[PDB]
Amino acid sequence: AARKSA
Amino acid sequence: CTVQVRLELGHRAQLRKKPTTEGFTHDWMVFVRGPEQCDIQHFVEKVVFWLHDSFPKPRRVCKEPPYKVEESGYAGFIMPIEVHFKNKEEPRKVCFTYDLFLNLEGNPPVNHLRCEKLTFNNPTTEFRYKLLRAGGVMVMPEGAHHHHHH
Repeated sequence: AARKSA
Repeated sequence: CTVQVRLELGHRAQLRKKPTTEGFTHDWMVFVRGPEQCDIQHFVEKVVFWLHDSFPKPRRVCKEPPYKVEESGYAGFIMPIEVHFKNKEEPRKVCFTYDLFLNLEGNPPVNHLRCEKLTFNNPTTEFRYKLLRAGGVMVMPEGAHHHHHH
């Protein structure tokens, strides 16, 4: 899956 | 003097059949709790869940159980989690980094759990009282004496 980062 | 106590970190995730109006594909819930029959409210003052920048008001605080956040989204992320103690000395808190991951289509919903053990060296009598009320154990060295002659 896609992720989010800071 | 040493006090050892344990915490649980976990989250659940579920793939929606039809996404939300914002395009979110998953509903998820992240929590902090104690082991079976351990109310961490005795020694935990609050838990701060640091959601991703894309959520409104991403600094989510729980001052009393359940210590959890329920949200919807489209992607997983690393979530810093702060557990604050009912403690007037250091350590005032403990920081974890939690991987809030989501499941792929075809895999069952997520039900992930983590167990963390905290160790405190010589906590104040008031704080150690709270830990021992939530499943902790206190360990104190003593003078040893040998059982045999030499």
